[PDB]
Amino acid sequence: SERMNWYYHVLARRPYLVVVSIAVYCVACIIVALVLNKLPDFSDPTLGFETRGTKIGERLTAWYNLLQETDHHGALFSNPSDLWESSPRKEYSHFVVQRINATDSLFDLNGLLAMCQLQDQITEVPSYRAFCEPEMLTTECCRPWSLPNYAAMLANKSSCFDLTTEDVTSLHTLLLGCYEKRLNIVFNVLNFLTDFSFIVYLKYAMIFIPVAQSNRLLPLFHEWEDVELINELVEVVAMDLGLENELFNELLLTDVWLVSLGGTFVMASVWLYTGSAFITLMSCVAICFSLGLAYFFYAIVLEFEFFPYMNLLAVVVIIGIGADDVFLFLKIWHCVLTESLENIMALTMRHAAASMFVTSLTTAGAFYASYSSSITAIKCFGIFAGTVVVTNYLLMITWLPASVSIMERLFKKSINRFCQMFEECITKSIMNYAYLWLLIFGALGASSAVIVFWYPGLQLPEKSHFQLFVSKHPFEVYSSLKQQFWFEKPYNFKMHMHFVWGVQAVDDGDYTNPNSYGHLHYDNNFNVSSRPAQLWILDFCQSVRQQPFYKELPNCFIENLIDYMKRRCIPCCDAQFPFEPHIFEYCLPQSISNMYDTTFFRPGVAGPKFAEAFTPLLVKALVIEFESNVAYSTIYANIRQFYESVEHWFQMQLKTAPPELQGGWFTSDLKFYNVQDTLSHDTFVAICLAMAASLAVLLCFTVNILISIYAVLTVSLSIFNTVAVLILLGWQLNILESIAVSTAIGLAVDFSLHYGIHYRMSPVKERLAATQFVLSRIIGPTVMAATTTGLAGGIMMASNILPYIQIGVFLVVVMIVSWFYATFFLMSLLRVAGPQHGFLEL
Ligand SMILES: CC(C)CCC[C@@H](C)[C@H]1CC[C@H]2[C@@H]3CC=C4C[C@@H](OC(=O)CCC(=O)O)CC[C@]4(C)[C@H]3CC[C@]12C
Ligand SMILES: CC(C)CCC[C@@H](C)[C@H]1CC[C@H]2[C@@H]3CC=C4C[C@@H](OC(=O)CCC(=O)O)CC[C@]4(C)[C@H]3CC[C@]12C
Ligand SMILES: CC(C)CCC[C@@H](C)[C@H]1CC[C@H]2[C@@H]3CC=C4C[C@@H](OC(=O)CCC(=O)O)CC[C@]4(C)[C@H]3CC[C@]12C
Ligand SMILES: CC(C)CCC[C@@H](C)[C@H]1CC[C@H]2[C@@H]3CC=C4C[C@@H](OC(=O)CCC(=O)O)CC[C@]4(C)[C@H]3CC[C@]12C
Ligand SMILES: CC(C)CCC[C@@H](C)[C@H]1CC[C@H]2[C@@H]3CC=C4C[C@@H](OC(=O)CCC(=O)O)CC[C@]4(C)[C@H]3CC[C@]12C
Ligand SMILES: CC(C)CCC[C@@H](C)[C@H]1CC[C@H]2[C@@H]3CC=C4C[C@@H](OC(=O)CCC(=O)O)CC[C@]4(C)[C@H]3CC[C@]12C
Ligand SMILES: CC(C)CCC[C@@H](C)[C@H]1CC[C@H]2[C@@H]3CC=C4C[C@@H](OC(=O)CCC(=O)O)CC[C@]4(C)[C@H]3CC[C@]12C
Ligand SMILES: CC(C)CCC[C@@H](C)[C@H]1CC[C@H]2[C@@H]3CC=C4C[C@@H](OC(=O)CCC(=O)O)CC[C@]4(C)[C@H]3CC[C@]12C
Ligand SMILES: CC(C)CCC[C@@H](C)[C@H]1CC[C@H]2[C@@H]3CC=C4C[C@@H](OC(=O)CCC(=O)O)CC[C@]4(C)[C@H]3CC[C@]12C
Ligand SMILES: *[C@@H]1O[C@H](CO)[C@@H](O[C@@H]2O[C@H](CO)[C@@H](O)[C@H](O)[C@H]2NC(C)=O)[C@H](O)[C@H]1NC(C)=O
Ligand SMILES: *[C@@H]1O[C@H](CO)[C@@H](O)[C@H](O)[C@H]1NC(C)=O
Repeated sequence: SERMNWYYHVLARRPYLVVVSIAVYCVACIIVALVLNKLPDFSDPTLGFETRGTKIGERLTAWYNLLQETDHHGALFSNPSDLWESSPRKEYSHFVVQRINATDSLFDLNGLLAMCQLQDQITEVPSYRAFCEPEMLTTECCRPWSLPNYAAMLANKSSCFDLTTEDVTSLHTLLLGCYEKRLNIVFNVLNFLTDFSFIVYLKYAMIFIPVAQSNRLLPLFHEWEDVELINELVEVVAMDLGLENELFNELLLTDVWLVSLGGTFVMASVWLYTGSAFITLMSCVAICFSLGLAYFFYAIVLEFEFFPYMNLLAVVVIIGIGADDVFLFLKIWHCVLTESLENIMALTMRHAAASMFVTSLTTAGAFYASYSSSITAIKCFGIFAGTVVVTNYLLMITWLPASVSIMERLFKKSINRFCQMFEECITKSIMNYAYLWLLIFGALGASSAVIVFWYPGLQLPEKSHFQLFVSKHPFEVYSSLKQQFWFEKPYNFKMHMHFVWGVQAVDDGDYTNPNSYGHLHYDNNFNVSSRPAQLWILDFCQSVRQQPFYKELPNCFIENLIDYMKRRCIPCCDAQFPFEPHIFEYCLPQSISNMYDTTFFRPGVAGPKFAEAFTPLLVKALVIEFESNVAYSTIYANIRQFYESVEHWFQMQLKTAPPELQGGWFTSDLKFYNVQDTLSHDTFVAICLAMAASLAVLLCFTVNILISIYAVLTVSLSIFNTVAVLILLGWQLNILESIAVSTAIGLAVDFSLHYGIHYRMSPVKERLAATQFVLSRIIGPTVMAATTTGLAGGIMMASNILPYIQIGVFLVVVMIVSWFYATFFLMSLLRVAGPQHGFLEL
């Protein structure tokens, strides 16, 4: 312990040196990272929710690169000839309206005058005059066509002068007369405006303005948010615009300013606890420098080219965690002052470094275990947050004690009395009433296990939408109110299976960014023209005709080629189905040419693919399409059954094939299903890794076995109760939720670690004295840490984005649950049956 004495002497005797050096280095790294790496573009929020590296992901990447290589460039070419030498539509912007006093049908006069007022309110907005999409060049901003407008249109007069009880009732008699006289397009248009349940009492109406859906009309959206259109009787409840991602970005960038408020509150907490402004200032600086160093190591050093939006969530975490190691430090420091600076620094560092290290290690280990996932955004988030935590810990060790020593170089009643009363009440409660808390929190643990595991588990998302905004946001309300209207159904597109042979199922790209798919490799053992290959391809088609999932051209080209052979002469003419391979390769491109030269020209993925090696071409690949009876569903079990069945049958069929064609693989629109499977598997893996990290850290630092078991129990019950609370709040499995379930461990184990470490650290080995010592020393820092984290999240609750709200719920829930379990369940366990006299000590 001689070298560490020198480090403590440096921190105590020359702190300005460490401060200046850290500041210079971190500011330089920030300068480099922000100047050299161009800034993150969140133009598309659903970027990196794909599972690169898996079987399905490999196949999908290969299939994508194939289409990327079909026609625009590359030796491949589908056709060898290319190788040789007014009424509305959905794209307009539309508002969905409902009536909210009487709450009767919208249709009658009062609703129509309300919609007149709505239209006059919308069109009075200034920017609308620029976006109006004027037509006819008559110096007119064209009017929005809706219910009252059409009611006036059937009449000769204009709108808002309806005289409805004779006029609107005539419009009613018109609609009841006809169903699907067709004056201009009134019936068809108006039956597309209103909902299914119009035949009387349309639950919802819709207003169409002459404005295309674009990314440009965001100030229009904000101007409409100013005047909320709720005037007396009607409510604009779902305004669809092609504006989800732009508003998502803008709201992220505003809600980080809102994160600044939680940062301010955490700084206020540090000021109240410590009693100086210098330490809170330098802790803010430490949080910022940790973020900067992490962004530098992420972008510049590690060359991670993709920065998700989820990485910003790490900021919301670290403002909670970064100040925590402050509260633990100065406490011990003040204790050492009660019982020059070099010795004090040595003692408080020997007492605090274990706990600080342990907390940051558990959090960073969970975050880095998130890198085990196949999804890319999870990998990026894991690496970023782990780097942020590790930077925060190094910043703690170096920059915090120097700031402490500088504070002492620089150098309340109600606060002390309140903290004393709080400590006294908590201590007396735990010591007197222990079995009560043990029973209560064990019951809650069992209930939460039943909730999280058996019946209402973390069910997968089945109507995904990759939701972004709050449920009571118009862009998200509209997605629920789509199906009620007519022009939202295309009936359903059946799924179409592809079988590909020429190319390998490999992803030779960087799995971290979604814009490096790599280069496809062609299988060189691939020979279609062989006679056994012809026989097997024919039997394959005719076998697909047998199987149940089949549903009924370019696909199964071999049939069209046999037809091209069947035609009598007057080379390719007057042949049979089994014929010579050079005749095959010479006549097949001619068959495709004559089939495309037909005026049908069915453009599809199906067919063979040729390359230059008339000149003799060679087939590098083919894809065989078949329409399947299964419809495109979002749920997991249907596509699981479909994919498993078809893959099993195909892999059984391939064994019949020669070794030439034994390189084929299956594909469909299996992106979301692949995500769904990998998400559960990777969540389990990340939970296992983080749990192992926490268990190891426990066994090393709180060397006793019983304390480790009690801590594992407390953490497991805390995570159970948290996940259960989230489920009852309406949480389903998703990327953020898998992340949060993996990181709840490393967030929650901190409190248990503090208590177990200080319990081992007690001089008196009796459980009673050890518990008193533990509580008296460490009750305050845990409280202020949990408070800072929960407060940082609970301000994010006041946001319109779902990620930030979800983090608010998660941080608040985890911190409160973990504190109440570790403080009452674990300490009661130690008070009643804790280890004394070194029982079960390593
Ligand atoms: C930049 C990041 C990696 C954080 C680490 C900070 C280092 C740059 C600090 C930590 C220990 C510091 C050293 C601790 C003490 C000394 C002894 C000192 O020697 C003297 O005796 C001059 C003063 C005198 O004699 O009064 C020269 C600087 C040096 C090596 C300091 C140089 C800078 C060091 C390596
Ligand atoms: C330590 C924690 C609190 C993270 C805070 C990081 C800040 C340095 C970032 C967060 C949001 C950023 C702002 C988000 C967007 C803009 C608009 C930008 O001007 C533009 O018109 C182009 C960008 C756009 O319009 O999206 C000028 C800087 C500014 C205010 C950025 C300034 C720096 C801010 C405050
Ligand atoms: C001050 C210390 C704690 C450093 C903290 C890092 C932040 C200053 C960085 C991290 C990610 C950066 C963002 C990643 C990039 C964007 C998008 C950009 O908006 C645009 O759409 C313009 C670019 C384009 O459209 O081409 C506005 C800045 C912003 C939010 C950057 C603002 C500053 C952020 C929050
Ligand atoms: C430094 C502190 C925070 C402790 C944590 C160390 C991490 C850097 C370790 C812990 C678990 C390690 C992971 C455990 C296993 C895997 C899977 C591996 O991918 C594979 O698919 C091949 C191995 C397999 O069969 O799983 C990639 C590395 C990775 C994530 C390891 C990367 C580094 C991790 C995140
Ligand atoms: C939220 C649920 C899961 C339990 C945790 C909430 C605590 C703030 C409560 C629970 C029981 C409360 C205790 C129940 C009764 C008393 C006796 C009381 O004794 C007195 O000296 C004055 C009043 C009296 O008891 O006569 C001191 C506070 C205390 C231990 C209370 C302190 C705060 C406790 C630990
Ligand atoms: C072991 C089991 C019984 C877990 C017990 C934990 C309780 C403290 C949780 C379980 C369900 C939670 C409730 C679930 C949902 C809500 C609604 C919430 O108000 C809202 O309007 C927002 C809800 C949303 O939008 O999802 C107020 C809190 C409350 C009652 C929560 C309060 C705390 C409750 C009772
Ligand atoms: C202490 C030992 C004896 C274990 C006791 C376990 C009970 C506390 C479990 C068993 C059946 C459970 C219930 C089974 C299922 C439901 C439905 C559930 O309703 C919902 O719709 C919430 C889901 C959502 O909104 O996402 C509310 C919880 C509840 C009654 C569970 C509450 C807790 C119960 C009573
Ligand atoms: C004891 C420690 C762990 C702190 C946790 C206390 C919670 C009960 C507090 C913390 C912040 C509070 C939140 C801060 C502000 C808001 C916004 C409020 O709704 C608004 O949108 C009004 C503000 C706006 O204009 O956006 C709903 C309650 C809520 C989430 C509060 C609910 C309760 C929260 C989560
Ligand atoms: C170990 C035992 C004592 C568990 C107790 C934990 C509570 C402090 C947690 C459980 C559920 C939490 C609540 C879950 C969510 C809500 C709703 C939130 O307001 C919202 O509108 C969010 C809903 C949305 O925007 O979608 C205000 C905070 C609150 C009551 C949270 C406050 C703190 C609660 C009551
Ligand atoms: C696929 O395999 C067949 C036989 O295994 C190859 O056919 C022969 O080689 C040349 C090709 O022009 C010709 O002599 C005959 O067509 C075949 N040889 C015989 C019958 O002895 C065929 O070339 C292979 N495909 C490719 C693209 O090379
Ligand atoms: C105007 O009124 C006449 C007489 O009822 C009717 O035939 C005509 O269709 C009306 N005009 C419009 C645009 O509906």
